[PDB]
Amino acid sequence: STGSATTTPIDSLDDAYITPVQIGTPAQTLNLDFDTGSSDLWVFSSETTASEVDGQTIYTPSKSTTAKLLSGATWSISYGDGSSSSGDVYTDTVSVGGLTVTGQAVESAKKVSSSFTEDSTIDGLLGLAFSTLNTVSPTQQKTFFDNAKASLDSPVFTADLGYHAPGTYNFGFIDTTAYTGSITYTAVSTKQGFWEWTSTGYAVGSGTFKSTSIDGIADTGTTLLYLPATVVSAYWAQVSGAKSSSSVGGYVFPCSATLPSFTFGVGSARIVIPGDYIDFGPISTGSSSCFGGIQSSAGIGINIFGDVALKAAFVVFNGATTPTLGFASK
Repeated sequence: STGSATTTPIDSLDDAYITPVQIGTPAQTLNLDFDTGSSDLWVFSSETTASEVDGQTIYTPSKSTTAKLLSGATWSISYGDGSSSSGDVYTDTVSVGGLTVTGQAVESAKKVSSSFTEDSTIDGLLGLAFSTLNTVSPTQQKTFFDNAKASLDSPVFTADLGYHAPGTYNFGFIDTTAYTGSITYTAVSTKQGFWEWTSTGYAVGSGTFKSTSIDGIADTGTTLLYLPATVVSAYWAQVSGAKSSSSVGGYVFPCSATLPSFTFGVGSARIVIPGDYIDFGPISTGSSSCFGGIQSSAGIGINIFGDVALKAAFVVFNGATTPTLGFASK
């Protein structure tokens, strides 16, 4: 089997991407944030504290003939950005882009933190990291991909995120028309439960490539590119007036600037992030200070190849017995 679904930016900055997902019988379609940095499929629901729902579409398990309470199971997750959610668990039928999993754990939120409430466009998350990170207790649950894998034509999914435009998540096949040149594959460590890999270096604009190993994660659920302070300083030093602002919480730059590209290495291959992808616009409405899309990972504890990086590539998440990651230009 295969599936193919369009993913759409939630706003004009590509802050996140939503993908329609069918849950239950008859189908309830919710728009979920596909997150290769976590491993819980959780939704706003009829059980979510009413004051914490503001515009989201909810899953109502009592209206699904295929929903079953997973008795005794609870979940609770805290994300790197300080947001969180928790609740109980149902199993139900879940379909993405025509690919159907029966008995998928659907984690129903009883509570969500303010950042989730405030984002009316995101009805929940669909985790695509390794199932070892799943938070369901006392019986850990599998991700949608893990459940689907054996039925897939090939044990892969691909992320093809758009810049200020829709893109695609495919399951079970590699669309050879969706990228240019060849796909370069690179080793993955699953030791921390992430799609963790090592970039071979970087360049800033038309500058020379610096060969250096940068361990990090491929994370569709993080907006920006978070890299070591040395690398980030070298990038922003090429933008007149750019500076790190403790008050704003990262690097800002004059909105009048033209940003240089940023290149990262995948083996001997190179992925080029155009400068425009690194512009996240005014820090506040009407400001002439703009927020940068490359930020320091210092004190996150991990480097994160988030959407800024991933949307410059066609990315293969290869879930074979020994997982790997593939990157192609597009």
